[PDB]
Amino acid sequence: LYDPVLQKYDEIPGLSHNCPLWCFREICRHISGPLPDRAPYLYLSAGVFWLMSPR
Amino acid sequence: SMILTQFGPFIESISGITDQSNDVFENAAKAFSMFTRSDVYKALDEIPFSEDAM
Amino acid sequence: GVHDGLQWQRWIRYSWALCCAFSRQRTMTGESVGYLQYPMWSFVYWGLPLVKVFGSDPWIFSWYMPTGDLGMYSWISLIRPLMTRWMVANGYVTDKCSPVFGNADYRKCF
Amino acid sequence: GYQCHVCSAVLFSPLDLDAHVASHLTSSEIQRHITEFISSWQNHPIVQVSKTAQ
Amino acid sequence: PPTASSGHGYQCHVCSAVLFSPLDLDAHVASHGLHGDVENRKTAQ
Amino acid sequence: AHVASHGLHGNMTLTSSEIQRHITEFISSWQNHPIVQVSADVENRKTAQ
Amino acid sequence: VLLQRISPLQIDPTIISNTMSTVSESTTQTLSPASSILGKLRPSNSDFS
Amino acid sequence: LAGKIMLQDVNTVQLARVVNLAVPDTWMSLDFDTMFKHHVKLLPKDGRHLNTDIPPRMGWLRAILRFLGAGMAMTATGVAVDIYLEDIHGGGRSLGQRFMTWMRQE
Repeated sequence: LYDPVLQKYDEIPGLSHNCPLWCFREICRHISGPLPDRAPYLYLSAGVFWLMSPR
Repeated sequence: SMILTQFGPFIESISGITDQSNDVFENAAKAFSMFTRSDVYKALDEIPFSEDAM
Repeated sequence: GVHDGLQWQRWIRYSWALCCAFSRQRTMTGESVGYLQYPMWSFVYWGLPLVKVFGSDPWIFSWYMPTGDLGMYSWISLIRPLMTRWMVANGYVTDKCSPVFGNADYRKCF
Repeated sequence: GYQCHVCSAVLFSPLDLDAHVASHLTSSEIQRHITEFISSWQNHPIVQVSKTAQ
Repeated sequence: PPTASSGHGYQCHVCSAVLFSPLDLDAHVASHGLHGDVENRKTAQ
Repeated sequence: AHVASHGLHGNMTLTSSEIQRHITEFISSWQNHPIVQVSADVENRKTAQ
Repeated sequence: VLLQRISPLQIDPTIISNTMSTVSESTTQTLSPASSILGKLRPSNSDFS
Repeated sequence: LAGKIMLQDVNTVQLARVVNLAVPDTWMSLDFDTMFKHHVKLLPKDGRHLNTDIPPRMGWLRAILRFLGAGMAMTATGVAVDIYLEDIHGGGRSLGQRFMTWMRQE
């Protein structure tokens, strides 16, 4: 992202450097496993539902 | 690249590259709602990482 | 996020992302599948700083706009002649010389 | 493309801009009174020029 | 007379933005570059 | 300010150039300040002595 | 053009504004001559050839 | 108190509530009263204009001119530049008369 004050792009790293995204999708992949669904729970006004993997 | 395909115009409508029209903002909202959780995590599995995140 | 010292290039754009992410609704009213759509302009009334509008420069003004008619007035009157040039582009012209936009109209385009 | 400074209107001819600015002093009530004066005297047959009766 | 014509053309290399007219495309790039007839015959005779 | 004087006054418009001309005037106003030109926090082995 | 290149002075009309914005006034008049001198002198352009 | 309220010139922030204006939440980190009562101003550096005039009665407009000039001076990026009054196209009489016609209703 360009800065009109500093006349530069930013130097923050992009997607490929965050432990939360990679670890997040790692947790979801292992908890769901080879099961066809992927999200470990769904939020709902009527209430949260859980995925049935034994782990 | 998947979100790049559905958000060809919109992602630079709001990054200071192309002009922000309304129609692309609502196209973005259409693509936001018409969407699911398997698409969430295949978008997440799409990206690689650069050996400091792991 | 405003009241604390957050990187503004990357906070405002993410706020656009969330803001548009919670726009549509998909109701279940009778006989019709209705779509409830807010335009961006309700949020711009509520104090969302525009990035680049009508061919202007990017990241043009700040988020210190008063969330109402005041700030609406402020950023519209910063850029109003550039607005009128964008108005005569894709020409929407009617000969009544308005005191605020001149030869360009407003009712059709807006 | 030529744009005037009052009213922000845009034209294509500089002579059109000069006539436009010429169309564009003192108090607003004094301009009100001279407009109502000239409108009251604008079409009388004093300023206006150009079978019976034994 | 100093004015601005409603032009055609959109690209800017530094900052990667697109704009309205070339008449201020060049000024925006300049901001980038700053910061960071016998009478005619006798007359010419 | 001279090129901006060639800018017609009643048709002011926000440009990036219009932002940073005020930035330059602000920084020059801070530079011409009589105390900050001589004040500096670190010593030099002489002043500390 | 040649004398404009050589000559050491520079013309800026802003001295007129910077002074005549300090003249006394009363703002309830039909007119007071500061706006009249600035209007009839209208010095916004340079173009002094 | 009802006798007092007439002749006393109120604070700038008072007349915001007349026009249902309010200071937004983001500004109280900053010092605002400084740039209200010292920097946004009328009688611009061009001078007087006879359109930049205010009638002697109903000088409640001065607060709102300070508010709007402050908003225009600060919403843009960069230094909070001082801001001067280019004309108001109708005169203060007709302009404040329009505000009277708005406040004829609630």
